[PDB]
Amino acid sequence: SNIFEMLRIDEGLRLKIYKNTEGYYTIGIGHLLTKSPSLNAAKSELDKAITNGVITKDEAEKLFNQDVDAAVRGILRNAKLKPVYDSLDAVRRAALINMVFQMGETGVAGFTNSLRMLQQKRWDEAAVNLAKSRWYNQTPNRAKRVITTFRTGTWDAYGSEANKKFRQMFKPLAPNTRLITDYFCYFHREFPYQGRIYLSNTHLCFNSTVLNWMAKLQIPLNEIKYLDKVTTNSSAISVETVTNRYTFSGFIARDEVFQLITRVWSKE
Repeated sequence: SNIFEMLRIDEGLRLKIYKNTEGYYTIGIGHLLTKSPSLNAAKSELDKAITNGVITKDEAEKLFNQDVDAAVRGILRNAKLKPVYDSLDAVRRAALINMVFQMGETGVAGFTNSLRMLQQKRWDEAAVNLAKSRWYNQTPNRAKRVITTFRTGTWDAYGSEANKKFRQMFKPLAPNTRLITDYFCYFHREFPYQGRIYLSNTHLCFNSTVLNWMAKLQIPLNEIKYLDKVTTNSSAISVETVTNRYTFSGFIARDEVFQLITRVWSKE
């Protein structure tokens, strides 16, 4: 979850010129065209920005990539925002970029106490403070989502309901942990425990669905040394850590699970 995915969710792709949460005409993934009331300005500035008429996904996320970078440049050249932005982890940096993208560097720079609270890691206090704003009142659901990001340090407010359950099932994992996919399999302990293996950008996790036999396993991907397709069992992958060897079988599509795990694992 780059800042890009986070912003397409909050802005929505729109190949034709619409209106934002105000009468200000807008295009693409949140590109403010003008604050004038009537569409003269509108596609004056569109062709000035791009091709005529309205826009294709090529150019929509071409304005978008310009504007993300312009939000980040505004932060780094602003004496209030940079030290906050420097102090923050990658996740809450995306939340700050999100705010600056929506409001401009000047609007965000106005939050002098909240920015200070963020800088000293006082997340809860920053959150109640940010929720007293006109910004919260004008777009409460987007605000609730970025504030939750500031509050938690995670991407959960932008995740699927399956990501939410995954996160509740194995806590707390890493701040930037996102669920990728999950598969039925058996974990081989003193017997084969039916359950589910969860692949995330940071962790390989397993939960037992054998009634009366609960068992969980969390394996950070950066503790995995070897990742082998078991020679004598076509449905089975074995995972070797710093400290242990774990075998899972019963995969519907084993070689597909194995390539994906290998790819996600190479990253981390």
